[PDB]
Amino acid sequence: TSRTHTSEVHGNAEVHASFFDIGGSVSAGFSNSNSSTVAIDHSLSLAGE
Amino acid sequence: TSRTHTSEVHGNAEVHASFFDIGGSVSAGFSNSNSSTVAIDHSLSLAGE
Repeated sequence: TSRTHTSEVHGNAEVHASFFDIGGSVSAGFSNSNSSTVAIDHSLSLAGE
Repeated sequence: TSRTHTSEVHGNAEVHASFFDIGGSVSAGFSNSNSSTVAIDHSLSLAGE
């Protein structure tokens, strides 16, 4: 059984460069993520000797 | 055969600038998931002592 909790710190940038539209910025923030996982697995083996 | 659920509200913060008028944009997103993984495996080993 597995459960994942991750927060990713998201950062971008906003730069426009054209003939009549320019402007600069920088962004910052953090996200959230909560997971949950069950796992079922079996086996077999036959070993002669 | 495992099944992964991940429930997130990923919130990003973005501020955008222009030539005269500057605004911003934040947004978070709720969601669901059934990202399941199935597997099939075969093996073979020979030892000698």
